[PDB]
Amino acid sequence: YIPGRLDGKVALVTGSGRGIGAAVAVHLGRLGAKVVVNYANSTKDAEKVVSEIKALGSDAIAIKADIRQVPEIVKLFDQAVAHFGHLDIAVSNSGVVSFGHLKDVTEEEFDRVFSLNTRGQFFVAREAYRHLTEGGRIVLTSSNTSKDFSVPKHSLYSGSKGAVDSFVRIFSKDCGDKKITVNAVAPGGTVTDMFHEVSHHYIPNGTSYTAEQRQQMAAHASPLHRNGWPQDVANVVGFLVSKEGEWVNGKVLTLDGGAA
Amino acid sequence: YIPGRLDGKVALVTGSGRGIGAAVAVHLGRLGAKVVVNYANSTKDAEKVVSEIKALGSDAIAIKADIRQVPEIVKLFDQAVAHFGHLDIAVSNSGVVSFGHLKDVTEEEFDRVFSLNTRGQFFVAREAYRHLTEGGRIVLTSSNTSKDFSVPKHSLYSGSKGAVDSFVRIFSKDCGDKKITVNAVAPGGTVTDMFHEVSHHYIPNGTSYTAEQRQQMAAHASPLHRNGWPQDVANVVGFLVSKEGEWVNGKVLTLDGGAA
Ligand SMILES: NC(=O)c1ccc[n+]([C@@H]2O[C@H](COP(=O)([O-])OP(=O)(O)OC[C@H]3O[C@@H](n4cnc5c(N)ncnc54)[C@H](OP(=O)(O)O)[C@@H]3O)[C@@H](O)[C@H]2O)c1
Ligand SMILES: NC(=O)c1ccc[n+]([C@@H]2O[C@H](COP(=O)([O-])OP(=O)(O)OC[C@H]3O[C@@H](n4cnc5c(N)ncnc54)[C@H](OP(=O)(O)O)[C@@H]3O)[C@@H](O)[C@H]2O)c1
Ligand SMILES: COc1ccc(-c2coc3cc(O)cc(O)c3c2=O)cc1
Repeated sequence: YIPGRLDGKVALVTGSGRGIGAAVAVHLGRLGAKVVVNYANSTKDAEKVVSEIKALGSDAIAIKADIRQVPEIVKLFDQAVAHFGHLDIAVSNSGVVSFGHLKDVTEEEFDRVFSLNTRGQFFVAREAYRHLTEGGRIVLTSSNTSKDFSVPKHSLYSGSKGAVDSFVRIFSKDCGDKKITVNAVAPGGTVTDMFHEVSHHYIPNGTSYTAEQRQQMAAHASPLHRNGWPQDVANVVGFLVSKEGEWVNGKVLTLDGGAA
Repeated sequence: YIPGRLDGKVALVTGSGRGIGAAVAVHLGRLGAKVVVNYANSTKDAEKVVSEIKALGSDAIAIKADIRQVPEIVKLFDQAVAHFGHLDIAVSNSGVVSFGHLKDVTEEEFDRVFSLNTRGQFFVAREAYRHLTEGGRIVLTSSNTSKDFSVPKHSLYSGSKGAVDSFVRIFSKDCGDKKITVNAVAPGGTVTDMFHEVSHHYIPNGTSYTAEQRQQMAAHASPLHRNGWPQDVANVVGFLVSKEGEWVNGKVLTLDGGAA
C-alpha cells in the first residue's frame, strides 16, 4: 500500500466523459482504481477517458446512463458491480448550469436544473449507499455559489447546490452504518465547457470582455492568480476517497483557490 | 404612522390556516396589514384565522391554492391583488416534513417534499416579485436542520430547506430592482401539528416517551428552557416585513431560542 492510492478499489464517476468528471475519472485510475466512466451523450469523449485509464495501467468501462432517470441510475450501478464485482467509490459529478432573473425562470428550467443537480445527485447517493462495499466513499458536487459566492440571476443553480450541501451532512449519518463517508466538493470557476457558459455572468461587466479576458479576470479572483482546473477538483476528490480522507466526513469543501 | 406597524399594507401567507402560518397571518393583521390567508385543505381553520384578523380590526380573505401547482400559485397571487388592489408582503410558509434513511427514500417521497418545500417556495417567490409593489417584502421558510442541526434520516427535508437558504440570498439580488427585500426564517422545534407528528424522530428512543415528555425534552434544547411557539416565528417575520427590517436582506434567521 502507498499514501493516497486506490489499488484494488473500484470507482464510478457520473458525467466523466468531459470537464471535471473526466479529470476525476482519469485521476482515480492514476491512483490505481478501476473506473466506471458514466456519460449521457459524449460517447467519443467517454471512450477517450476509458483509454487513458487503460494506458496508465488500470481498467475502465464506459456506461451510458441519463442521471435524470432514477431507473437508469439503478441500472448504472448494477452494471458497475456486475462488471467489476464490487464498488467502493462513487463520485457524483453530473450537473448543468443556468442563469436567469427570478422573474423569468420557468417550471421547465427549474425542472431541467434540479432533476440532475439535486434529484439526480440524491439518487446517485442512494444507489451508491446500496451498492458500495463497507468503508467506501461517496462524493457529490456542489458549487462555491451555494454559500460562498453570490451572483445575480443565479438563484436556481445556487439553490440546486445548496440542497446538496445539506444532503451530504445528513447522508454522512445514514451512510455511517456501512462506514461510508460522504462529502461534497464545491468548485469555483473551473475551466471547462460550463466555464464558458457562465464566465460572463461571474465577472462584473462580463458581456463587454472577450472570453480570453474573462478567463484572465477569473484567474485574478484567486489570490494565487490562476484559474481553477479540472485537475484541482480531481486532486481533492482523490484525497477524500482515499484511506487518509476518512476523517473528512459530512463536509462540503469549497475549491476556489481562496477566492472566497 | 407607528414604528413596526403595517397599516395600509397587504400581506399574503401560504399555508396560514394553521401552525406557524396561522400565527404569522394573525400577527401581520395585528400589525395592521390586510391579510390573504392561503390554504390547501384546512378550510375551516383558514376561516377561523380570517375571523380573528377581522375581529382584531383588520381585513382578510381565505384563498385555496395548492402551492405544488405553479399555475395555482399564479392564480393565488392574481386573486390576492384582485381582492385587495395590491400586494406588499409575501410570507412563504407552506411545507411538509419527512423522515427516512437515504436507502429507503423513494422518487415519490423526494417529489412530495421538494415540490412544496423548494419548488413551490421558489415559484411563490417568483409570483411575489412579479405582483409585489415596490418596497415590498418576501420571506421564505427554511429550518434549523438545513445547516445548524444534524438529524439522522432527515436528509431529504434538510436538503429541501438548504436550497431555500441559497435561494433567498440570491433572490435578494434580483428583487433589489423593485426594492423588495428577501429573507428566510429557519425555525427549530416549534410546537405545531408537525411538531407532534415527528418529535419522536428528533429524540433517541423517542417512541418510548410520551408526547408530553418529548415536548419538554425539546424545551430543554433551548438554554431558555421553553419550547418555540408559532408566535415566536410570527414576531420575527413581523419585524422583517416592516419598514425597520429593511437592512436585513438576503439572510436566513435561525429561530431556535439559542439551541444551535
Ligand atoms: N465548471 C465550473 O466552473 C463549475 C463551477 C461550480 C460547480 N460546478 C459543478 O461541477 C460539475 C461538473 O461541471 P463541468 O465543469 O464538468 O461541466 P461541463 O463541462 O458542462 O460537463 C458537465 C458534465 O455533466 C454531464 N451531464 C449532463 N447532463 C447529464 C445527464 N442527464 N446524465 C448524466 N450526465 C450528464 C456531461 O456529460 P454528457 O456530455 O454525457 O452530457 C458532462 O460530463 C457540475 O455538477 C457543476 O454543477 C462546475
Ligand atoms: N414546527 C416546526 O418545528 C418547524 C421546524 C422547522 C421548519 N418548519 C417549517 O415551518 C412551516 C410550517 O410548519 P408547521 O409546523 O406550521 O407545519 P404544519 O402544522 O403541518 O402546518 C403546515 C401548513 O402548510 C400547509 N400546506 C400543506 N400542504 C400544502 C400545499 N400542498 N399547498 C399549500 N399549503 C400546504 C398546511 O395547510 P393545509 O392544512 O390547508 O394543507 C398548513 O397550513 C413549514 O414550511 C415547515 O417546514 C417547522
Ligand atoms: C432532549 O433533546 C431534544 C432535541 C430535539 C428535540 C426535538 C423534538 O421534536 C421536534 C419536532 C420538530 O418538528 C422540529 C424539531 O426541531 C424538533 C426537535 O428539535 C427534542 C428533544
